[PDB]
Amino acid sequence: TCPFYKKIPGTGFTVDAFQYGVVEGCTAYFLTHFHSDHYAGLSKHFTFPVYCSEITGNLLKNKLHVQEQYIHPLPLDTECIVNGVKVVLLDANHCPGAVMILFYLPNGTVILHTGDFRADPSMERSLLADQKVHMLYLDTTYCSPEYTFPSQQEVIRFAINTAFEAVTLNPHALVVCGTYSIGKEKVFLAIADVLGSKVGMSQEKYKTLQCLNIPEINSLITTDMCSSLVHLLPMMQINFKGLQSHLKKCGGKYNQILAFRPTGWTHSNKFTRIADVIPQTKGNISIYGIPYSEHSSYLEMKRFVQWLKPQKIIPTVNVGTWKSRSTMEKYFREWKLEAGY
Ligand code: NI
Repeated sequence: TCPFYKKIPGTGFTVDAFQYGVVEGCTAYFLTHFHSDHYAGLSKHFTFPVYCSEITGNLLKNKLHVQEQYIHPLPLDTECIVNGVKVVLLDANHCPGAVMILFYLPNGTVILHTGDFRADPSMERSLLADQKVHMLYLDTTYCSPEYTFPSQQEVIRFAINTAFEAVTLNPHALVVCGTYSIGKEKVFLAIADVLGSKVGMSQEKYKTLQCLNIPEINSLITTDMCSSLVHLLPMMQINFKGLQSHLKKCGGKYNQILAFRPTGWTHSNKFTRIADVIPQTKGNISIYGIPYSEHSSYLEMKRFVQWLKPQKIIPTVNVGTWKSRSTMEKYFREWKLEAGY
Protein backbone atom coordinates (compact mmCIF):
# COMPACT_ATOMS: atom_id res chain seq x y z
CA THR A 1 0.00 0.00 0.00
CA CYS A 2 0.71 3.75 -0.71
CA PRO A 3 3.14 4.98 1.96
CA PHE A 4 2.33 7.97 4.16
CA TYR A 5 5.24 9.98 2.67
CA LYS A 6 3.45 10.07 -0.77
CA LYS A 7 0.20 11.44 0.69
CA ILE A 8 -0.68 15.07 1.31
CA PRO A 9 -2.76 15.36 4.63
CA GLY A 10 -6.25 16.75 4.40
CA THR A 11 -6.58 16.43 0.64
CA GLY A 12 -7.11 13.42 -1.61
CA PHE A 13 -3.78 14.13 -3.34
CA THR A 14 -0.81 11.85 -3.85
CA VAL A 15 2.72 12.49 -5.30
CA ASP A 16 4.78 10.05 -7.35
CA ALA A 17 2.46 7.20 -6.32
CA PHE A 18 1.61 5.16 -9.46
CA GLN A 19 2.83 1.70 -8.58
CA TYR A 20 0.13 0.72 -6.00
CA GLY A 21 -2.92 0.43 -8.30
CA VAL A 22 -5.94 2.51 -7.27
CA VAL A 23 -5.09 4.51 -4.09
CA GLU A 24 -8.23 4.66 -1.88
CA GLY A 25 -9.42 8.23 -1.52
CA CYS A 26 -7.09 9.70 -4.19
CA THR A 27 -8.78 12.21 -6.51
CA ALA A 28 -5.58 13.69 -8.13
CA TYR A 29 -2.16 12.05 -8.75
CA PHE A 30 0.78 14.52 -9.06
CA LEU A 31 3.94 13.59 -10.92
CA THR A 32 7.06 15.68 -10.00
CA HIS A 33 9.20 14.62 -13.04
CA PHE A 34 9.71 12.06 -15.77
CA HIS A 35 12.17 9.57 -14.17
CA SER A 36 11.10 5.83 -14.14
CA ASP A 37 11.21 5.34 -10.31
CA HIS A 38 8.73 8.23 -9.88
CA TYR A 39 6.44 7.40 -12.79
CA ALA A 40 6.64 3.55 -12.17
CA GLY A 41 3.24 1.96 -12.96
CA LEU A 42 1.93 4.75 -15.31
CA SER A 43 1.08 3.60 -18.87
CA LYS A 44 -1.54 4.04 -21.64
CA HIS A 45 -3.83 2.04 -19.33
CA PHE A 46 -4.07 4.72 -16.53
CA THR A 47 -7.50 6.46 -16.27
CA PHE A 48 -7.26 8.97 -13.38
CA PRO A 49 -6.24 12.63 -13.45
CA VAL A 50 -2.40 13.34 -13.48
CA TYR A 51 -1.12 16.89 -12.58
CA CYS A 52 2.41 17.91 -13.77
CA SER A 53 4.50 20.50 -15.68
CA GLU A 54 3.97 21.08 -19.45
CA ILE A 55 7.32 19.26 -20.28
CA THR A 56 6.31 16.27 -18.11
CA GLY A 57 2.94 16.17 -19.94
CA ASN A 58 4.62 16.12 -23.38
CA LEU A 59 6.61 13.06 -22.23
CA LEU A 60 3.62 11.28 -20.75
CA LYS A 61 1.68 11.86 -24.01
CA ASN A 62 4.49 10.92 -26.49
CA LYS A 63 6.74 8.34 -24.67
CA LEU A 64 4.29 6.55 -22.32
CA HIS A 65 1.20 7.03 -24.55
CA VAL A 66 -0.97 8.19 -21.64
CA GLN A 67 -4.26 9.42 -23.12
CA GLU A 68 -4.59 13.20 -23.38
CA GLN A 69 -7.89 13.40 -21.44
CA TYR A 70 -6.01 12.47 -18.22
CA ILE A 71 -3.04 14.95 -18.50
CA HIS A 72 -3.51 18.24 -16.63
CA PRO A 73 -0.36 20.36 -17.25
CA LEU A 74 0.06 23.47 -15.06
CA PRO A 75 2.33 26.51 -15.62
CA LEU A 76 5.18 27.33 -13.28
CA ASP A 77 5.25 30.17 -10.67
CA THR A 78 1.47 30.62 -10.89
CA GLU A 79 -1.20 30.15 -8.14
CA CYS A 80 -3.64 27.51 -9.49
CA ILE A 81 -6.65 25.66 -7.93
CA VAL A 82 -6.78 21.87 -8.09
CA ASN A 83 -9.99 20.18 -6.73
CA GLY A 84 -10.65 23.22 -4.45
CA VAL A 85 -7.02 23.57 -3.15
CA LYS A 86 -4.47 26.27 -3.99
CA VAL A 87 -1.14 24.98 -5.44
CA VAL A 88 2.07 26.38 -6.99
CA LEU A 89 4.66 24.47 -9.13
CA LEU A 90 8.27 25.70 -8.80
CA ASP A 91 11.42 24.82 -10.75
CA ALA A 92 13.27 21.98 -8.89
CA ASN A 93 16.68 22.51 -10.66
CA HIS A 94 16.75 18.72 -11.35
CA CYS A 95 16.03 17.44 -14.92
CA PRO A 96 13.81 19.12 -17.65
CA GLY A 97 10.30 19.69 -16.40
CA ALA A 98 11.03 18.66 -12.80
CA VAL A 99 8.97 20.55 -10.15
CA MET A 100 8.61 21.17 -6.43
CA ILE A 101 4.95 21.61 -5.35
CA LEU A 102 3.63 24.08 -2.74
CA PHE A 103 0.22 23.04 -1.25
CA TYR A 104 -1.84 25.58 0.76
CA LEU A 105 -4.20 23.44 2.89
CA PRO A 106 -7.72 24.60 3.76
CA ASN A 107 -6.82 24.71 7.53
CA GLY A 108 -3.92 27.19 6.80
CA THR A 109 -1.06 24.69 6.93
CA VAL A 110 1.53 25.08 4.10
CA ILE A 111 3.46 22.04 2.71
CA LEU A 112 6.46 21.98 0.37
CA HIS A 113 7.16 18.71 -1.58
CA THR A 114 10.60 19.06 -3.22
CA GLY A 115 10.36 16.10 -5.62
CA ASP A 116 13.94 15.39 -6.69
CA PHE A 117 15.86 18.73 -6.45
CA ARG A 118 19.26 20.46 -6.42
CA ALA A 119 18.88 23.11 -3.77
CA ASP A 120 20.08 26.56 -4.82
CA PRO A 121 20.13 30.06 -3.26
CA SER A 122 17.82 31.39 -6.08
CA MET A 123 15.11 29.29 -4.34
CA GLU A 124 15.42 31.63 -1.32
CA ARG A 125 13.87 34.51 -3.47
CA SER A 126 10.91 32.58 -4.99
CA LEU A 127 7.20 32.44 -3.77
CA LEU A 128 8.55 30.28 -0.86
CA ALA A 129 9.88 33.33 0.94
CA ASP A 130 6.39 34.99 1.14
CA GLN A 131 5.05 32.72 3.99
CA LYS A 132 5.81 30.12 6.65
CA VAL A 133 6.15 26.46 5.50
CA HIS A 134 5.09 24.01 8.18
CA MET A 135 6.00 20.65 6.59
CA LEU A 136 8.71 19.69 4.10
CA TYR A 137 8.81 16.47 2.06
CA LEU A 138 12.57 16.32 1.28
CA ASP A 139 14.81 14.73 -1.31
CA THR A 140 17.38 13.19 1.04
CA THR A 141 19.48 11.41 -1.65
CA TYR A 142 22.78 12.93 -0.44
CA CYS A 143 22.00 13.58 3.23
CA SER A 144 25.47 12.85 4.72
CA PRO A 145 28.53 15.13 5.01
CA GLU A 146 30.81 13.10 2.75
CA TYR A 147 28.69 14.04 -0.33
CA THR A 148 30.39 17.11 -1.80
CA PHE A 149 30.64 17.98 -5.52
CA PRO A 150 31.61 20.87 -7.77
CA SER A 151 29.13 23.33 -9.24
CA GLN A 152 27.50 22.41 -12.53
CA GLN A 153 29.31 25.34 -14.13
CA GLU A 154 32.81 24.14 -12.96
CA VAL A 155 32.14 20.68 -14.47
CA ILE A 156 30.82 22.13 -17.84
CA ARG A 157 33.80 24.45 -18.15
CA PHE A 158 36.14 21.45 -17.66
CA ALA A 159 34.22 19.38 -20.28
CA ILE A 160 34.25 22.22 -22.82
CA ASN A 161 38.04 22.87 -22.53
CA THR A 162 38.87 19.18 -22.58
CA ALA A 163 36.81 18.50 -25.69
CA PHE A 164 38.00 21.58 -27.58
CA GLU A 165 41.74 20.69 -26.94
CA ALA A 166 41.26 17.03 -28.09
CA VAL A 167 39.47 17.83 -31.37
CA THR A 168 41.89 20.71 -32.22
CA LEU A 169 44.81 18.27 -31.68
CA ASN A 170 43.02 15.59 -33.77
CA PRO A 171 40.23 16.80 -36.05
CA HIS A 172 39.31 13.12 -36.78
CA ALA A 173 38.39 12.48 -33.07
CA LEU A 174 34.83 11.71 -32.09
CA VAL A 175 33.30 12.89 -28.78
CA VAL A 176 30.79 10.53 -27.09
CA CYS A 177 28.58 11.36 -24.09
CA GLY A 178 26.76 8.56 -22.17
CA THR A 179 23.07 9.02 -21.03
CA TYR A 180 20.11 6.82 -19.50
CA SER A 181 17.13 9.07 -18.99
CA ILE A 182 16.42 12.75 -19.19
CA GLY A 183 18.72 15.17 -17.32
CA LYS A 184 22.28 16.42 -17.74
CA GLU A 185 21.60 17.67 -21.31
CA LYS A 186 23.86 20.73 -20.78
CA VAL A 187 26.91 18.35 -20.86
CA PHE A 188 26.46 17.34 -24.52
CA LEU A 189 24.92 20.65 -25.66
CA ALA A 190 27.87 22.67 -24.30
CA ILE A 191 30.49 20.29 -25.86
CA ALA A 192 28.72 20.49 -29.26
CA ASP A 193 28.43 24.26 -29.13
CA VAL A 194 32.22 24.70 -28.58
CA LEU A 195 32.89 22.29 -31.52
CA GLY A 196 30.38 23.90 -33.92
CA SER A 197 28.45 20.59 -34.25
CA LYS A 198 25.00 19.15 -33.74
CA VAL A 199 24.53 16.21 -31.36
CA GLY A 200 23.80 12.90 -33.11
CA MET A 201 21.61 10.27 -31.44
CA SER A 202 19.15 7.37 -31.89
CA GLN A 203 15.53 7.94 -33.02
CA GLU A 204 14.13 7.11 -29.46
CA LYS A 205 16.51 9.63 -27.82
CA TYR A 206 15.84 12.39 -30.44
CA LYS A 207 12.05 11.88 -29.86
CA THR A 208 12.61 12.33 -26.11
CA LEU A 209 14.63 15.56 -26.66
CA GLN A 210 11.98 16.93 -28.99
CA CYS A 211 9.52 17.03 -26.07
CA LEU A 212 11.59 19.26 -23.78
CA ASN A 213 10.78 22.87 -24.90
CA ILE A 214 14.52 23.63 -25.46
CA PRO A 215 14.83 26.79 -27.59
CA GLU A 216 16.31 26.27 -31.17
CA ILE A 217 16.39 22.51 -30.51
CA ASN A 218 16.14 21.73 -34.27
CA SER A 219 19.44 23.52 -34.83
CA LEU A 220 21.22 21.50 -32.07
CA ILE A 221 20.35 17.78 -32.51
CA THR A 222 20.00 15.28 -35.41
CA THR A 223 19.44 11.59 -36.18
CA ASP A 224 22.15 11.74 -38.87
CA MET A 225 25.15 10.22 -36.97
CA CYS A 226 27.38 10.73 -40.04
CA SER A 227 27.06 14.55 -40.05
CA SER A 228 27.86 15.19 -36.34
CA LEU A 229 31.04 15.01 -34.21
CA VAL A 230 29.33 14.56 -30.84
CA HIS A 231 27.30 11.34 -30.39
CA LEU A 232 25.00 10.15 -27.54
CA LEU A 233 25.01 6.49 -26.52
CA PRO A 234 23.46 4.52 -23.64
CA MET A 235 25.65 4.75 -20.42
CA MET A 236 26.13 0.93 -20.60
CA GLN A 237 28.11 1.29 -23.83
CA ILE A 238 30.66 3.77 -22.24
CA ASN A 239 33.60 1.30 -21.92
CA PHE A 240 36.58 0.32 -24.13
CA LYS A 241 34.77 -2.62 -25.81
CA GLY A 242 31.54 -0.72 -26.59
CA LEU A 243 33.42 2.34 -27.74
CA GLN A 244 35.84 0.38 -30.21
CA SER A 245 32.69 -1.42 -31.50
CA HIS A 246 30.93 1.97 -32.14
CA LEU A 247 34.13 3.32 -33.82
CA LYS A 248 34.01 0.31 -36.31
CA LYS A 249 30.38 1.28 -37.08
CA CYS A 250 31.08 4.88 -38.08
CA GLY A 251 32.94 3.85 -41.27
CA GLY A 252 36.49 5.11 -40.62
CA LYS A 253 35.26 8.70 -40.43
CA TYR A 254 36.94 8.90 -36.99
CA ASN A 255 40.14 7.29 -35.61
CA GLN A 256 39.89 8.25 -31.95
CA ILE A 257 37.21 8.57 -29.21
CA LEU A 258 36.99 10.85 -26.17
CA ALA A 259 34.04 9.86 -23.97
CA PHE A 260 32.37 11.35 -20.93
CA ARG A 261 30.43 9.41 -18.22
CA PRO A 262 28.35 11.89 -16.21
CA THR A 263 27.81 10.13 -12.90
CA GLY A 264 26.55 11.03 -9.50
CA TRP A 265 28.98 10.90 -6.63
CA THR A 266 31.55 8.04 -6.51
CA HIS A 267 34.19 7.69 -3.66
CA SER A 268 36.96 9.86 -5.45
CA ASN A 269 35.02 13.14 -4.56
CA LYS A 270 36.82 13.10 -1.14
CA PHE A 271 40.35 14.16 -2.48
CA THR A 272 40.35 15.16 -6.13
CA ARG A 273 39.23 18.74 -7.40
CA ILE A 274 37.75 18.98 -10.95
CA ALA A 275 41.01 20.47 -12.25
CA ASP A 276 42.95 17.35 -11.15
CA VAL A 277 40.79 14.93 -13.13
CA ILE A 278 42.60 12.63 -15.60
CA PRO A 279 40.97 9.94 -17.83
CA GLN A 280 41.25 6.17 -18.15
CA THR A 281 42.98 5.34 -21.45
CA LYS A 282 43.36 2.22 -23.65
CA GLY A 283 44.88 2.90 -27.05
CA ASN A 284 42.96 5.47 -29.12
CA ILE A 285 40.04 5.71 -26.55
CA SER A 286 39.92 7.88 -23.41
CA ILE A 287 37.05 7.91 -20.83
CA TYR A 288 36.54 10.77 -18.39
CA GLY A 289 34.37 10.35 -15.24
CA ILE A 290 32.69 13.74 -14.41
CA PRO A 291 30.53 14.23 -11.32
CA TYR A 292 27.68 16.39 -12.80
CA SER A 293 25.02 16.20 -10.10
CA GLU A 294 21.25 17.09 -10.36
CA HIS A 295 20.74 16.45 -6.59
CA SER A 296 21.57 18.69 -3.58
CA SER A 297 25.03 18.20 -2.00
CA TYR A 298 24.95 17.91 1.88
CA LEU A 299 25.92 21.61 2.18
CA GLU A 300 23.33 22.82 -0.37
CA MET A 301 20.53 20.74 1.29
CA LYS A 302 21.55 21.98 4.81
CA ARG A 303 21.56 25.63 3.73
CA PHE A 304 18.09 25.35 2.11
CA VAL A 305 16.53 23.66 5.12
CA GLN A 306 18.17 26.10 7.65
CA TRP A 307 16.75 29.02 5.64
CA LEU A 308 13.29 27.45 5.30
CA LYS A 309 12.97 26.49 8.97
CA PRO A 310 10.23 23.80 8.64
CA GLN A 311 8.42 22.62 11.77
CA LYS A 312 8.58 18.98 10.47
CA ILE A 313 10.66 17.13 7.81
CA ILE A 314 9.39 14.08 5.95
CA PRO A 315 12.20 12.24 4.10
CA THR A 316 11.39 10.82 0.62
CA VAL A 317 14.65 9.00 -0.24
CA ASN A 318 16.53 6.19 1.62
CA VAL A 319 13.56 5.62 3.89
CA GLY A 320 13.49 1.84 3.48
CA THR A 321 15.77 0.89 6.53
CA TRP A 322 15.69 2.09 10.15
CA LYS A 323 19.45 2.76 10.21
CA SER A 324 19.09 5.34 7.35
CA ARG A 325 16.07 7.03 8.90
CA SER A 326 17.86 7.22 12.29
CA THR A 327 20.97 8.74 10.70
CA MET A 328 18.89 11.34 8.84
CA GLU A 329 16.94 12.36 11.99
CA LYS A 330 20.25 13.02 13.71
CA TYR A 331 21.33 15.50 11.01
CA PHE A 332 17.89 17.22 11.03
CA ARG A 333 18.18 17.81 14.83
CA GLU A 334 21.75 19.23 14.49
CA TRP A 335 20.54 21.68 11.81
CA LYS A 336 17.58 22.79 14.04
CA LEU A 337 19.85 23.28 17.14
CA GLU A 338 22.42 25.32 15.15
CA ALA A 339 19.83 27.62 13.52
CA GLY A 340 17.46 28.09 16.48
CA TYR A 341 14.10 26.85 15.06
NI1 NI B 1 15.03 12.06 -10.45
